[PDB]
Amino acid sequence: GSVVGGLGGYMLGSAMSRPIIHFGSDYEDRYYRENMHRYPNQVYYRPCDEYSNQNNFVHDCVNITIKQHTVTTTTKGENFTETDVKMMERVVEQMCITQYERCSQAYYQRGS
Repeated sequence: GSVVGGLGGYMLGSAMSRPIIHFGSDYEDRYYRENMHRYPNQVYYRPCDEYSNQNNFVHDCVNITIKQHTVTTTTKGENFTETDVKMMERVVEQMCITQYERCSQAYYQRGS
């Protein structure tokens, strides 16, 4: 059959629930609270064997998972805004940091 080449590489994490980001703006509160009802549940990353910083990791990670849902909604005709992208970046980043932490757990558990 066979179409598409892949994005590049990466893995898909196990899920976690939304990190429940407050922005200290009630506009941004009653936006996020309702928008999170469609947000990412997982994220895309490497094993612990492919550690190359946290900052650049998390930001390229953000791109992938955002681009992914973006591409997966553009077909339907969806149109996000600046605030929408910036709002998900906050979450997808939070979730990415958290999964790099949950990677480091394995490095704690390999060691008796």
